[PDB]
Amino acid sequence: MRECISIHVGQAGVQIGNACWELYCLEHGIQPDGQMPSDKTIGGGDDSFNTFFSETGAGKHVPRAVFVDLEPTVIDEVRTGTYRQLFHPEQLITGKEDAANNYARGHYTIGKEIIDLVLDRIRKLADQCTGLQGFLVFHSFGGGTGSGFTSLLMERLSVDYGKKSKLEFSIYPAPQVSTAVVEPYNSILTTHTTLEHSDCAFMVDNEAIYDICRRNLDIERPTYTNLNRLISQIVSSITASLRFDGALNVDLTEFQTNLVPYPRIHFPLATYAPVISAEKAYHEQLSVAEITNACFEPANQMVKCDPRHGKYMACCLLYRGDVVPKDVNAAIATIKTKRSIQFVDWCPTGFKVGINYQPPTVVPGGDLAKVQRAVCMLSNTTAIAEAWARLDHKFDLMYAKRAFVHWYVGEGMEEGEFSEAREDMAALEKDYEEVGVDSVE
Amino acid sequence: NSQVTVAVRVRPFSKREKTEKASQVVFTNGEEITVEHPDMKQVYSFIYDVSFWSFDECHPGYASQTTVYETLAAPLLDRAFEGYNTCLFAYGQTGSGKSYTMMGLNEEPGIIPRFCEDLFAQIAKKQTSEVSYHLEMSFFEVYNEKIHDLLVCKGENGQRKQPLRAREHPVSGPYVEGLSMNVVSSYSDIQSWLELGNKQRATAATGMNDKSSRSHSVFTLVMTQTKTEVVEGEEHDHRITSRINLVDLAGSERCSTAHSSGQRLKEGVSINKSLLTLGKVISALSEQANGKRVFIPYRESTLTWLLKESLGGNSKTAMIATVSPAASNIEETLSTLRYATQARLI
Amino acid sequence: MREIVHIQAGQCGNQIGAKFWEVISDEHGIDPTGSYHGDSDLQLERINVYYNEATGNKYVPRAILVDLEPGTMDSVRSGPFGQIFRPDNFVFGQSGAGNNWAKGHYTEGAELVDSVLDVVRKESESCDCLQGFQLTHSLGGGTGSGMGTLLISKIREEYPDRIMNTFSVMPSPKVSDTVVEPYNATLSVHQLVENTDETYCIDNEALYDICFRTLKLTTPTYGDLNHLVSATMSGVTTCLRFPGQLNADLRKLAVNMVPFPRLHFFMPGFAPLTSRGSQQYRALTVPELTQQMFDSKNMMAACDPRHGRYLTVAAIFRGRMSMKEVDEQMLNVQNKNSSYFVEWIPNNVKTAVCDIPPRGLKMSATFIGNSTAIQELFKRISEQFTAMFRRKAFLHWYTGEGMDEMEFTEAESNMNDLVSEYQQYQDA
Ligand SMILES: CC(=O)O[C@H]1C(=O)[C@@]2(C)[C@H]([C@H](OC(=O)c3ccccc3)[C@]3(O)C[C@H](OC(=O)[C@H](O)[C@@H](NC(=O)c4ccccc4)c4ccccc4)C(C)=C1C3(C)C)[C@]1(OC(C)=O)CO[C@@H]1C[C@@H]2O
Ligand SMILES: Nc1nc2c(ncn2[C@@H]2O[C@H](COP(=O)(O)OP(=O)(O)OP(=O)(O)O)[C@@H](O)[C@H]2O)c(=O)[nH]1
Ligand SMILES: Nc1nc2c(ncn2[C@@H]2O[C@H](COP(=O)(O)OP(=O)(O)O)[C@@H](O)[C@H]2O)c(=O)[nH]1
Ligand SMILES: Nc1ncnc2c1ncn2[C@@H]1O[C@H](COP(=O)(O)OP(=O)(O)O)[C@@H](O)[C@H]1O
Ligand SMILES: [Mg+2]
Repeated sequence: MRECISIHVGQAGVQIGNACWELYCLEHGIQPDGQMPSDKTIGGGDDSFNTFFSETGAGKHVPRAVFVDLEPTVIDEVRTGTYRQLFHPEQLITGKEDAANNYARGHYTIGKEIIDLVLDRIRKLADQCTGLQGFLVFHSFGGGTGSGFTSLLMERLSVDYGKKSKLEFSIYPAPQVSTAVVEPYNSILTTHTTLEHSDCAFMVDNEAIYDICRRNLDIERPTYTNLNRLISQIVSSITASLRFDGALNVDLTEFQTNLVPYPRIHFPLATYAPVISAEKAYHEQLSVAEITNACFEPANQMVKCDPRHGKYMACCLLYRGDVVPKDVNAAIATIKTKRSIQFVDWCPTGFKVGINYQPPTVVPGGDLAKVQRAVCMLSNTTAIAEAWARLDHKFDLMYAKRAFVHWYVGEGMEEGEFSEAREDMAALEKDYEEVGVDSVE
Repeated sequence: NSQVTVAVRVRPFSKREKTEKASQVVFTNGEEITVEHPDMKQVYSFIYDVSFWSFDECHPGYASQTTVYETLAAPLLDRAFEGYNTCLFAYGQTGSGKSYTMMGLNEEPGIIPRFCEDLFAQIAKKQTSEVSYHLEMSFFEVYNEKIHDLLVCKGENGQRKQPLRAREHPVSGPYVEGLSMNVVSSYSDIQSWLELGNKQRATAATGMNDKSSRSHSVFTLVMTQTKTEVVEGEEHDHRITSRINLVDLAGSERCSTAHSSGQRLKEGVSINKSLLTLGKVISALSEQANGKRVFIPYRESTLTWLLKESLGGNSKTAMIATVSPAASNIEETLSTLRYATQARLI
Repeated sequence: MREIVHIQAGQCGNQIGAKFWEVISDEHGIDPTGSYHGDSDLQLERINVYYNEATGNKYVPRAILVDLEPGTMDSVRSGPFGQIFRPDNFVFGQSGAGNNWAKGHYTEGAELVDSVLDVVRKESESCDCLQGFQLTHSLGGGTGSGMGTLLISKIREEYPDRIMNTFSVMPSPKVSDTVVEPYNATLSVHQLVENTDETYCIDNEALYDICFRTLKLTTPTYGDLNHLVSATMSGVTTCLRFPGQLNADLRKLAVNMVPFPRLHFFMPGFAPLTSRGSQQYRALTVPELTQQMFDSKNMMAACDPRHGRYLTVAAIFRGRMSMKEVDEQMLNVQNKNSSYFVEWIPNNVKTAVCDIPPRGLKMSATFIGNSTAIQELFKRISEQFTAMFRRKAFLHWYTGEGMDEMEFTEAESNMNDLVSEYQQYQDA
């Protein structure tokens, strides 16, 4: 009825897709073998909902997802793991070799000879649909596949499919932390090619979640499991309106109209405010008046970017659980009363609201708690200009000496592409300054 | 104290491009040049040391062929006679004004004949019995960081393209082992040697156009003047060697847009690597003149390595960049400009 | 899958290999008969990175001996792990070199490198996808410096897009085991910097210091030194064999650790090295390992980075550990010790984490570092080189077998220009 395809691209993509499907299988009742013990006892209903999953005759439900890494090490864990009998083999191990942290291999050399199968499986999964709306692409700036393959794939999809909400759930580089010396070179060149074809690009950062998980969940020694089990909740809060019922169901075509004023500022953020554990699950009411402020309170955002250094061009709050709308209106009013939370003159309304009745589930073997009401705030700020500015500064410090460029020209690249991808980010850093200046009456 | 003096030259519309009513993206004012897209949103500026506005034959400051010669090459002549060395670079995408700018046409030539004929005239004027003059030429190329010579008539085999090698004599510097060095005193010899050479050059057909250069080509001259007459007798102790090096380079070939694998990409990768190393040499050597301690990477490329003694110390380099003002060549054009910009930089 | 060919050149290389295979097997469970008697399945999954499969579930490695004196053959054959190697790969010659580089590059090597490449190609084409190569050889001798460099220069001309490492056991400052080390080493670097992608300088005095101070071994032999070099060789090819939360490979490390094509000489290191009694008084964690991997006394390069500036550093962990600690501790090193790092690369640290640790440890680590300090290794060689070339001490053994002084001055000037390349990124 209302389908959505999920394109996991890279190690981060699969490490998040596993956490997402571990949740989507527990919510609806599906098992790792694609089976359903509960609802069949009754003999009716559509619990294993057809938005993300397909169906067969023997009860097997199959997800609508494509996986690709250009490296076997990750997908073979799925093939040999617990969720091996769920996925159709549309998991693309083409990993005779990896992208070596360079955007040039994922884009031209190692990208070609691999992309056509991805397009073919996307096409085979779209023909099954009856009015799909979406393409959720999971990827990672800084890497090669996530930087390059994402760009090439979006460039092909925007031609072959067109007016479909090509959404992105991306990991932004931490300003201090990183795991690659040539990460900015990849990030800038990813943005330059995706700034046209994408429609909305959500953004996280692994440093912010670390700070959160030590401040709120009280984890001093985490892993990536504890981060992706929290990202899966954001994505479920996004997709709940399609899978489940609810008062104000909010779909994916509504995000890009409310949060994206101009096609070049489609870089919003995310945050999950109730990140408390069972020790702290008690002693707190967890009402909407606390959560809507937590979502705006710094030290709870998922990208280290202080919005007090900027403004708010829009905001979307997607509730889920025993939430009454009047509490949401009171909360939004309280937020509008505060002086620190700055709003542009060209958006007095600001907010979109979404409400669902299904609470978040509790992935066992996890760190979160069972809450009766949870929230996700998407947000577009003028603050993220600081981060693009930082990355451009790094790019300049490195490219002034033409460091690491030989690895890129060695795989089909040209210095003009570097300067071209630079200037189209200066233009964006100037746009963010242009729009944030109030209108001259 | 070295000086570089990069430049640009904008070609006029060819008649074919005229009859299409193709648009004009490149504009000027004073000396600065700018590229205004058909979108007219993003505007750029690329101020240079020298600029040759050849967009028409009406505009003030129309830099004709005589002008381009007399403004760049003639200082190189006056320095080659002073006992210095000189190098010239000819960068330009296909269809930009390169061969017209180096060589020219029979009715309005380029730089090379105006170099060689000024040379021979000043020589036969200065050719006394006391001091003599000896010109020794060579003409070689580069291909996937391999050396090849363009002064041999290959017998038709698979190839006799001897993959020659570069060596480093300590005093005289780098050189090529096994290089033909023909002698010339009348310009019509150089034309015959070059017409036997460029046929042996490397090139192949691809999308944008067929006759696209895919190898750098150096044309070297050695002027030795035997002036030294010692008092006690007919002895000639000191003899001044002057090396001139005019190189026609290739294009960058952004291969993300042009599908190419196998050998063509192996050529484009190497051209791009050499262009980058050349940009690095020039951006370090312009700062050399400003007393800043910087090391020049001559060794990462054969082209910049063999010319360590022709792009350093006591010499006068030069770079001329030919770009089109058409609108179907805006991606290409800008690249060239930015290249030249990173060479001048101050 | 990615695959490796391990060439071994000279006594040092062929004695290191007998230890490297002795360990990789232990990690993969193979016995000296070629047979698998492990317990887990991770051992056999990515075993083709180093091995090939024989008839009856036996496993035969991609080793290529290339020596010219058979004194080292029978030591490997008649050993605890020599009955697995392929005898067609035991290349040997007679009439050895004599610690000469010209009798390994020109005279005797030019007669045998064809026979060697005929085996290298065989062990390549059996790979569904070749990633690169490995060359264990010791500068300072004849066959490891000459024949190895010849094979590098020819393999790269035949297989250029792939990787070609080299675990060069470079000379030592104080007590060298050959008088004409500098000649044989300079003429090797002249052909390694132009035909390599990542090279791993190893020095034996540093391994002595490690074996004496950290491990508290009063009687350290070469089997103990090679036991450390093997560990380092293993660390780079761990995320290629075993899984991880953040994977890596030769080429990722090459992109991150090689800013420019010439500066690919690395000071390695491996942690947790400890004594056999002091293991009761420790805590195997990430910060202690980072303390060791950055300490001057653990690096196998015989050169203090405290004299220079890390241009680019890496780290390849193994074990069930956190990524947050991995990020925070390395950032703490970037900040606390910022004088020993470069400012035109803000993140000078790469990371790589596997999940399947070594045979008997809950957590291990590995370290690679590109520092300006290693100029001291080469400058020193130059100060030896021109001390002898200026008077032509041992030259007639190099010219008589085919050479010229030009080939010596070329290498001298190249080495010195590389000393100068690392020097500009040290003071300003
Ligand atoms: C429980 C315990 O305390 O035994 C340890 C041990 O004592 C220590 C000291 C081991 C021991 O290693 C040494 O003493 C040593 C001496 C000289 C040179 C090199 C090592 C050990 O022998 C080494 C051995 O390390 C391994 O298990 C790995 O498999 C190692 N290779 C081999 O063991 C091996 C096996 C068969 C044949 C040849 C080698 C390895 C290291 C890196 C990558 C792969 C494998 C282990 C756990 C220990 C002993 C056994 C005491 C240490 O070794 C390593 C490489 O980590 C030395 O310090 C570490 C920390 C360990 O605690
Ligand atoms: N949140 C999260 N991020 C990850 C995870 N794994 C890797 N990353 C991010 O990925 C970046 C490293 O590059 P990758 O995204 O893994 O690149 P890749 O997709 O593996 O493609 P290659 O570059 O060819 O290896 C790091 O900056 C991490 O922030 C993960 O499991 N969870
Ligand atoms: N670590 C280690 N070093 C060695 C070994 N054998 C020799 N060396 C070193 O290698 C150098 C001699 O090189 P050699 O192997 O004789 O070269 P070849 O004669 O050409 O094969 C000396 O400086 C030694 O320190 C060994 O088994 N282990
Ligand atoms: N300054 C100029 N004035 C008039 N026409 C020019 C000028 N420069 C170039 N052209 C025209 O452009 C064309 C250049 O062709 P070509 O020699 O192939 O240039 P390139 O080698 O740069 O591609 C010629 O046909 C010539 O008529
Ligand atoms: Mg990867």
